[PDB]
Amino acid sequence: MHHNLGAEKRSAVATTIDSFKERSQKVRALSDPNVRFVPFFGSSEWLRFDGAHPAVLAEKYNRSYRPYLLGQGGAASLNQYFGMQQMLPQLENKQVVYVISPQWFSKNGYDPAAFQQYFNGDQLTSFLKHQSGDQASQYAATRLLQQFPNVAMKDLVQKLASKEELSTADNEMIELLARFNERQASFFGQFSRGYVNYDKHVAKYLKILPDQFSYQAIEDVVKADAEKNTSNNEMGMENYFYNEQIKKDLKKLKDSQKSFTYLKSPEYNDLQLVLTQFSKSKVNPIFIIPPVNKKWMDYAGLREDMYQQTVQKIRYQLESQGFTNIADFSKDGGEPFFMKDTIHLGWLGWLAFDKAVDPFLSNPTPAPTYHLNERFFSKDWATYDGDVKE
Amino acid sequence: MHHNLGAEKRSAVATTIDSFKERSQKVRALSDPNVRFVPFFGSSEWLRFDGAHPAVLAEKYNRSYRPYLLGQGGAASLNQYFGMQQMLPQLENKQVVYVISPQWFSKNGYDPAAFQQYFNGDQLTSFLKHQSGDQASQYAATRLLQQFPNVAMKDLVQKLASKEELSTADNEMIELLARFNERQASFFGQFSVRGYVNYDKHVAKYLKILPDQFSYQAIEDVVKADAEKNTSNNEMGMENYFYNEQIKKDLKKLKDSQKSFTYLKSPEYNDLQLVLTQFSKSKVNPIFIIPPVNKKWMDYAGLREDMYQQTVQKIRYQLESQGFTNIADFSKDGGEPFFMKDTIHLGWLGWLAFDKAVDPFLSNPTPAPTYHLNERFFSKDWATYDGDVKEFQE
Amino acid sequence: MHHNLGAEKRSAVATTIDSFKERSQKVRALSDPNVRFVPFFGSSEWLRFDGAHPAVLAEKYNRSYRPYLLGQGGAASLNQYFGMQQMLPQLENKQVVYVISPQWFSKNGYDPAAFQQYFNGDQLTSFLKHQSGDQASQYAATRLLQQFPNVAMKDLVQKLASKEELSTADNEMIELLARFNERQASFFGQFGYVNYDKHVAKYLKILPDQFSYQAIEDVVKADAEKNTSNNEMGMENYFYNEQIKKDLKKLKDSQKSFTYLKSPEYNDLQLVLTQFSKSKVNPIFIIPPVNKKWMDYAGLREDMYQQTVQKIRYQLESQGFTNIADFSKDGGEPFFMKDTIHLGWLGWLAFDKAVDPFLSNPTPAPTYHLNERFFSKDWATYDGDVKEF
Amino acid sequence: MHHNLGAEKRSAVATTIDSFKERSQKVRALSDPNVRFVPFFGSSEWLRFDGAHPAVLAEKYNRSYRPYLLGQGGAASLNQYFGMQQMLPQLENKQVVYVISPQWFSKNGYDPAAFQQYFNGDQLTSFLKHQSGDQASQYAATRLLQQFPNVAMKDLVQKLASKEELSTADNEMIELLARFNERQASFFGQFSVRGYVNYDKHVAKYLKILPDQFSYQAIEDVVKADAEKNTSNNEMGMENYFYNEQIKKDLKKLKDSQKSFTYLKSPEYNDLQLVLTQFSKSKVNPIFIIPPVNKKWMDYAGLREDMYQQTVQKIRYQLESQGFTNIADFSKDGGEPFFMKDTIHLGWLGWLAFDKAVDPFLSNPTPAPTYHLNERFFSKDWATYDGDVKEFQ
Amino acid sequence: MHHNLGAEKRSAVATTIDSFKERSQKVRALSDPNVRFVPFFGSSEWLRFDGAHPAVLAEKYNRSYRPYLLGQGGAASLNQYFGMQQMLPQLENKQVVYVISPQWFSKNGYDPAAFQQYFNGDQLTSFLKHQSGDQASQYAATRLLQQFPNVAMKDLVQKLASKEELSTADNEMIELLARFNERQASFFGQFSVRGYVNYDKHVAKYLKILPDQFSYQAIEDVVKADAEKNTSNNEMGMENYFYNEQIKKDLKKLKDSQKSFTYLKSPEYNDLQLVLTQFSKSKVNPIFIIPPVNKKWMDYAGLREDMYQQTVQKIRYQLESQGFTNIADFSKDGGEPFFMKDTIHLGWLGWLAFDKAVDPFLSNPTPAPTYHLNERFFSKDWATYDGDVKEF
Repeated sequence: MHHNLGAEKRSAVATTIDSFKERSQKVRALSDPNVRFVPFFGSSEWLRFDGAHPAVLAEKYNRSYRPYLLGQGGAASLNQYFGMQQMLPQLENKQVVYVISPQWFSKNGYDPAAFQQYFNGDQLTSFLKHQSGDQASQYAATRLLQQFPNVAMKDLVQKLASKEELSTADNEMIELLARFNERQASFFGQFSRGYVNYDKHVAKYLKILPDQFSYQAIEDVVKADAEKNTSNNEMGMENYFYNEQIKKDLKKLKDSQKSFTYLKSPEYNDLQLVLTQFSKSKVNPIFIIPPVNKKWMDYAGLREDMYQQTVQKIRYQLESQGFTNIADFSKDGGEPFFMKDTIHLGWLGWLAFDKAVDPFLSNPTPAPTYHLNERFFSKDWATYDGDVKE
Repeated sequence: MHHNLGAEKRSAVATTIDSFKERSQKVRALSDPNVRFVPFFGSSEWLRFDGAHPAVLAEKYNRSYRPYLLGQGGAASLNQYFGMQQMLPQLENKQVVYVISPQWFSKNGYDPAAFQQYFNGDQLTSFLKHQSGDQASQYAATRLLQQFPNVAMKDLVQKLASKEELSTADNEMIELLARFNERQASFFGQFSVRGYVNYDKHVAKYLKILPDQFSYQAIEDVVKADAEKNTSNNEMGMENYFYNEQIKKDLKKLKDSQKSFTYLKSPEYNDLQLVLTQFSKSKVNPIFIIPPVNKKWMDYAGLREDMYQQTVQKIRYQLESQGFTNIADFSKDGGEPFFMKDTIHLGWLGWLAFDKAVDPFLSNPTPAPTYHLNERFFSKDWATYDGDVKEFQE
Repeated sequence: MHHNLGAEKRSAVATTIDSFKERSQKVRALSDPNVRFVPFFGSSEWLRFDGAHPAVLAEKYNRSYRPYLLGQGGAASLNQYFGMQQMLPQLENKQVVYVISPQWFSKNGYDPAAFQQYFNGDQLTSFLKHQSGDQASQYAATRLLQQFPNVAMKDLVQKLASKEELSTADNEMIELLARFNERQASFFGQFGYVNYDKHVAKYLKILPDQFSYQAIEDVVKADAEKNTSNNEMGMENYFYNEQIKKDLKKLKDSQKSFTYLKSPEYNDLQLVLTQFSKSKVNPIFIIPPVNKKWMDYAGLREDMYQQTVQKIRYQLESQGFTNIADFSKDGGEPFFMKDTIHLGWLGWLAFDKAVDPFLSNPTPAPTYHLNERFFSKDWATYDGDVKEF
Repeated sequence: MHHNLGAEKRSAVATTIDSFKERSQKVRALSDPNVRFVPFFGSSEWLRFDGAHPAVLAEKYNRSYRPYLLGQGGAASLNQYFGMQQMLPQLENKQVVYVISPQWFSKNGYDPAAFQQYFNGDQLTSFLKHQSGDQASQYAATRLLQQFPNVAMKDLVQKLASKEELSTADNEMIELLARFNERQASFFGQFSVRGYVNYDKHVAKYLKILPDQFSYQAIEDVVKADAEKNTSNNEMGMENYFYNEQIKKDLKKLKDSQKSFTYLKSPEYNDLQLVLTQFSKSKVNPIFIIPPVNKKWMDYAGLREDMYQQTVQKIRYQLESQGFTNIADFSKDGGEPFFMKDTIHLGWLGWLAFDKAVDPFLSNPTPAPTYHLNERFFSKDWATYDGDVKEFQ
Repeated sequence: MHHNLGAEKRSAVATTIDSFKERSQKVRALSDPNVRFVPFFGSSEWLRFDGAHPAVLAEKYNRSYRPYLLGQGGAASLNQYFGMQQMLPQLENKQVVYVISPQWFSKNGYDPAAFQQYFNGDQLTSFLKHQSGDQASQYAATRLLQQFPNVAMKDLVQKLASKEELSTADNEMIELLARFNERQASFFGQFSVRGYVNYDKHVAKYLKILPDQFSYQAIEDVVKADAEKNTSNNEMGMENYFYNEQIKKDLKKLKDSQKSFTYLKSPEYNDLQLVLTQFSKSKVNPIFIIPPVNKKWMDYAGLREDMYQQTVQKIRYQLESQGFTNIADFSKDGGEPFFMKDTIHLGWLGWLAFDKAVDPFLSNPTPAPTYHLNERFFSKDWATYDGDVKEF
C-alpha cells in the first residue's frame, strides 16, 4: 500500500463527503506506518474550526497522533457502522473518539436524505463480505431495506434480513464484487479540494496560536475570538449561525421544544451496531456526550429532566457492556464560550474536550473485555421509558 | 426509471465534476421523453454564465431543447471519449455541440492532473465493454497506460493496447463487472445534491434582465451594457474578475511569452479522432465550435495569427475530409469587442454569434450524414504534420 | 457480425425454418446500416410468390425498404415472441408488419409439433436474459413448461413461472450462457441462390419498369386468370389439384363445428403486444380473409369469423394499436387470394396500398396502454360482444 | 497414468486412514489393467494378519486377484458409501467383498467420532457431483447434516436433504470444486508413503512360513500352531495382546454386561441401504461376509444368541429380498476352534473358511443380476422392525 | 475459531507429517489466547526425546510457553516457507525458534523426495493468494516448478516465475480456490488425531524421572545417566539405535567419504532468504540454532572443520547483516560429552545448552527489530560464494 503524508493530512481535516465515504482517503491515513491517525467519529461537530479544535491543536503542537475527522451533517450510528466495514483492519486493536449526540435520538431516527449521501456501493459490498451471520448483520440488513426498498443486490440483503443461509454461488458473487470495489476504490479515490480546505480549517488558526503549549495562553486567544464572534446575541452563538437560523422567525421558536423528547428512538438500536463492531475489533473508544446551549434550551423550552434521562439511558447502554471511557459534558451547557452554536462544542468547549481526550490518546491502552447485550437491538429498548432494571 | 424535470434542469447547468463523470445525472436527463436535453461538450466554456449564455436563452424563451453542459477545466477529447462510453444509447442518432479549442492542441496535449478528476471506474469498465477491438480501442488503451501506468485491470488494457484478442474468461469478467458498475452508478448516483444555489446564480438571475420577446439585437443591448460595466479595469477587453487573478501581476513577464507557441503539433489530433469515430458509430450529428483567442491579448503575448489559422485549417481538414461539415468557425472573430469573456473563452456577444449557428441547427433536427473515416488521423504522422494539408495523403 | 448485402437479400426471401429461427441470418440483415430491412411477421403467408408480392414490389421498384419475411406453417404468436428475443435492439423504435390470422385462434391453440421446429436454445437464453420478471415472463415460462415439461434449464423457467425474483448468481449464469449462445449462433449460421431466382427474380421479368398500380394489376390479373383456370372457386391450379380436387366430397361441410372465438392464442398474442410496447415498435397489423366460395362450401361460418376479427381488433385497439389493414371481408373479391386462406395476386396489391404508405413514411410508435387481463383464461374463453366493453 | 505395481501392492495392504480415505492410492490400484485389485470393504477386519489372511494367501500363491483392504475401526456403511463416490468408474461392473458385522447395528448406529476421521472434502464434493436427486442422495445428505450441521457447502447438502433441485449456478460450483479436489488429491496424494514398510510386518513375514504349493490342510497346520502359541494366556481363544489390553483389566465388570444388548433396532439398516443402492447403480457383484461373535465370550458377557440370529435374519432379508444372494454366513461359527482372532473378528482358521467362500467367487467373475430395490429399507419403520421378516410387505 | 487445549497439546508434540503440513492443527494451537504456543521450526531435530528435550522441560516445570514442534526429516527452508503461508496471522509479531543446520546446505539442495510429503494443495493456494509479485514470489515459484513441473495451476505459478502480472480472471480463480482449500482444511483437518498417542510416549514418560525442583545440575545427572546406557556399543557418542542402522554395517565405506563435501555453495542460501523475507514481513523475532556435527564422526568421514566454520560464517553474515542477531551457535560443540544424540542432532546435554539460550529468550518476549533485507541473497552469485564474507 502506497502512502503520502500530506495528502493524508489534508484528507484528515477535509471534512467532506468524500473524506467520510470513500475507502482510499481514510484507509491510507489510518494504515500509515509513520504517523498515527486516529478515527474521530461524529457528525457536524468537526465542521467548525477554531484555535482549540482537535485538528488545529495536534498540528501546531506536533502531537503523537492526528485526528481523522469522520462525519458530516446528518450522519449517525447507522452511517458510521457501514463506513467501518471499509476500514476494519485499520480499527483492529486501536483507540477512537466517538461523539454521541442526544439530538440524534429523535423518534423517527436519522434523516433518510442524509444517509443516501454517505452510503455507497463499496460500503454495500463491504457489509455483505464482512457479515458473520449474527444479530448485527440481521439488524443492519433490515435497516438498509427500510432505507432502500429496491437496493442493489436485493436478494442478498433480504437473505441477511430474514436470517437465511447464503448459497456458495451467492458467497462467491459477494467476494468477487467486494474485491473489485476495494480494488476500484483504492485506485480512483486518490484523485479527488485538498489544499484550500487545509488553509481555511487548520492553517488559519496556527498563526493565531502560541508556539509553546499551555492551556491558559490558548484560552486567552480563543476567548478573544469567541468574544468578537458572539457579537449579536446574548446566548453566546456564532454571528454567522445566528443570522442564518435564529434571526428570521425566531419568534416561532419560542417554546417549540416542549414536546420534543429523545427517550424513544431507533438510534439506540443503531448505536448497538457500532458497539458490537467495537467489541469485535477490540477498539478502545472514548465517548463524548455534548450539551445544548442553556440559554437556548430555556427559550425553546427543552427539558433538562428529559435531557439528563436520555444521557442516563445512553450511559447505561455503554457502561453495562464494558464501555467506561465517557466524557460527559451534558451539564456544561451554561459555561462561558463552551458552545459554538446550539448543539456543537466550540472555543473553550474544545479545551474541555482536549482535557479528557488528549490524555487518553497520548497514553494508548488496550480495550477491556466487553459484554454485549443483544437485547439492545430490540424495539423494547428502543421505546424504553423505565430505569436501571435489566 | 422515471424522470424528474426539476432534478435534470439543475444537473444540466451544474457544471460540476459529478455532472460530467457520473453516469446517473447525464443519463437521466438525456433519456427523458418529455423534454429534450442536448449534450453540450466542451471544457471551461460553459462555466461562466451571462445573459446570452445558451442555458439562459433556452430557459427564458422556452426552446424545443435544453443544453446539458458536459465539461470542466482541462477536459479535452480523451476525457470526452471516455465520458461518452457511459451514454452510448443516449447519443445514438442525436444532435450534439462539440467545442474544439485550438489551444488544447499543445505539444504535450492534455493535462494529466485534470484528466484524473473526470475519469472514474465506471468509464473504465464501459470502455472495456463497448470496445470493438479496432484502432480506436487500441489507441485509447495506449493513452490510458500513458496516463495511469498502474491502472485498474491493467492486464485487460495492455491486451487492447498490444492488439491482442481478449479471452473468453476475460470477456465474461468485463461483462459482469461493467454491469455491476452500471447498476451501482445508476442506483447510488441519484443522491447527489448541489443544484439550488448553482441553478439560481447561473440561470435564474439572468432571466429577469432579458426581454420577453426574442430578438438578437434587443438582447445585444442588454448584454452590451453588462460587458461594458464588467471590462472596466483593463483596455484589452477582458472581464474584471479574470484580469485581476490570472494576468494583472504577471503582466510584465507575459509580454512576448507566446512568441514560439505552435498548435500544429499535438497528440490532441489523435485524441480528436477517438471522438469522431464514436460520432460515426453512434450516428450523431455534431456542430463543432472553433473559438478565437483575444486578439489584443495575442498581439501582446506574441501568439501568431498565421499559426492560429493554420491549425484551424488542420482541424477543419480532419473534420471535413471525413464528412463533418457543421462547423461554426469563430477563429477570425478575436478582435471583436465583447466577443470574448477572457483570453480563450466565448462570452457575452460571442454567445449571440454562437446561438445564430447553434439554435437553428438544433431547432431543426436532421439525421447525420454518412461519414468516411480515415485511420491515418490516429497516426503520429498526422499528429506532428506541419505543411500543406491538401498534400497529406501523398 | 460483418455485413454482405447480397446474402441478406437472399435471407430475407429464403422463407426457411433456418432464416426464421437462426440469429445470424435475421440480425445480420436487420442490423445493416446501409439498407432498411423491415420485419414481416406471419406464418405461411409469404411462401407463395407472384408479381404483386411485397418482396417482389420492393426489389423491382427499389423502395426505401426490403421485407424480411419471417415464419412458416404453424408459426404463431408464441413462436414470434421467442424469435423477437434474438433481435430486440434491431426492433427498438422501428416499424414492423404483423399478420394476425383468425385460423390460428383454434381452441387447442398452436401445433406443438410445429413449435418445436422454430424454437431453439438461443431463443431460450435470449428470453431468460431479456425478461423483466413481469406477467409476460411469468406467462411465457408457464407456456414453455406446458410445451416442454422437462425443458432445458428447467430450474430457471420454473422460477419465472412461479414469479420468483432471480438471484444475482442466477442472473449472472443467464448472462454468461446467453452471450455464449449469441456468439455461437452469430457464427455457425452464416451458412440461398436457387431460392431467390425462383421466388423473386422470376416475377421481376414480368413486371413493368415504370410503377403504376394499373399496369401491375393488368400483369397480375392475367397471371391470376391463367393460374386459377382448373376450378371455379379461384384457387391456384397446383393447390387445387393437390389439396382440394381429390378430397372434394370429403371437405363439404367439414368445418361446421370450427370456431375461433375461444383460444390460448389470444393470450399468446398479448405477449407480442407487450413486447411491442416495451421495444416501442410501431406495427401494421394485417387481417386476412378466407376464400368466400370455399368457406360456404366447407361450412366455415362468416359470422363466427367476423366475431373473431372483432375480438382480435378489440385486443389491439383498446391497448393503443390502431394501424390495422383489415381485409377479412374481402374473401369474395376477384383474384384476391392464392388459395383457401392466403392473400395472393390482387390481394397483394390491396396489401400494398395499406403497407407501402405506412413503411415509406416512418413514424414513431404511440404510447400504448397495456391491459394484463388479456393474459387470462377468462379472455381466452370469451364468447360475448366487445360492444359490451 | 503409469502404474507402479510395487507401490500399489504396498497401498493395498497398508490398512491406514490414507489408504481408505484418500483418492490417489485406491484409484491407482483399482484402475490398473495389468493386475486385478479387488475392493475388500470392512471395518477393522483386515487390521490383523496371519498366515491365512486374504492378502497373504493371494501374494504367496500368486492369485488372479489381490485384495485392496478398505477400512478402519469404527467405519460402517455411511463411511464406505462416501468412499465409493471417489472410485465409481473403478467399481463399475466389478466384484467386491463386503463385510456386514451385526454388532454395527447398535441402537444409535455408527460412532460419530470415528466417522469424522475417514471423511474428507474430496468425498464431500464427489458425493455432491455424482448424486442423482433420488432417495439415496436425500438420505445421505440428511445423515451428513446430522453428522456435520456446519459442513462445508452446507446449503447444497441442505437442498439435497430437502429433495430440492439444484440450479445451474449450484451445479457449476460443484463441478468446479469437485474437479479441483480430484486434481489436487490425485496429484499430491501420489507422494504419500504412509504404511509402506507395513508390507514386511504383515505380508512378507508370513510368506516364509507358508508351503510353496497350495494345500488347505498344510496352511491349517501352520496357522493353528501360531494360534495355539498366541492364545495361551486365556481360555476363550483370544489373542494374548487383545485379551490383556481389553478383557483382563476388569472382567468382573464385563460379565453379564451385554444382557440387554440388542442389534435388531438400528439406523445402520438404512445406512446399509445406501451401499446396496450404489451396488445396484454401479452394477457391482458383491459377496457379503457375516461374522460371528466369540461364543465363549458371548456366554460370559450374556450376549443373546437368540437376538444375534434374529439380527442376521433381518440383515439377510434386506440383502436377499433385493437380489443380493452371495452371502458367506459365518454367524453360527463362533464356537469353532481358532475361528476368531478376538471378540468380533475372524482370524487364523476363520480366514480359511472365509477363503473357501471368497476364492471360488473372485477367481471366476460372474456379472451382477438385476436387483429389485425397495426404498422402504430407508424408512424408520424398517430401522426399528422387531417382528418376523416375512410379513414386512 | 474453537480451541481445545488437550488436542492442541498433543498436536504440539505429535511430530507427524500432519502436524506440520496441515492448516488446522498448527493455527488452532498458535492462535489460542489462553495458552501460548511457540513455533519451533526444524527438521528431524524434535523427533528424538529425552529428559532435557524443550517440550519435556516446558511441560514438567509449567513454563509460560509450550513448543509447537514444526518439522520432519528432510524439511528445509523451502518447505517451511510454504508452511508459513497457512499460518501468517499466527506468526505476526511473534517469537519463534528456527534451526539452521549447515548440513542442509549441500550443493544441489534439499531432497525433493522428502519435500513432496510435506507439501499439499492448501500450501499451493495459500502461496498464490498471499504472494505480492515480488522477488520472493518470483524465487519460490521458480523453485516450485523445479519440484512440481506438472503442478496443478501450472500457468499461474509460471506467470509468477517469469515476473508477469496475473490477470483479473486468474486472480478470481486463485481467491475462490484458496477460500475453498482453507474452509476445507480447517473443517476436516480438526478431526485428525494422528500422533496423539505420542504425548504419553514422548512427554509424559520423562516427567516421572525429572526432579520437581528445577536446576540444570539435577537434570544433568538424570540425563547423563540416560546417555551413558544408550551409548554402550560404540565410542563415537552416538545412540545404540542410530549406530546399528546408519553406521554399523558399512563402516569401511564411510571412511573419508566426505573429504570434498562442501556446504559453501548451495541453493539453500536462497531458500533461507524466503524465510528471512517472511520473518521481516510478518515482524517475527526468531532465535537461530546452529548445531554442530559429531567431531569424532567428522574426523573419520574427513569432513573439513575449516569448511564447516566457513559455512557457519556465511550463514551468520546472511542473518546479522540483515538484522537477525539472536543466534544460538553450537557449531564448535561437536566434541562435547553427550552433547549430541546423533551424528547431526542435538540431544541429552546439548538440549540443556539449547535451553540456556532459548528459555531466557522466550520467557521474556520482545518485539522484533527493524530488518534491512538484501535481495542479493536471492541471487545465484550469493548461492555460489567462495571467498571471505566481509567483501560481499
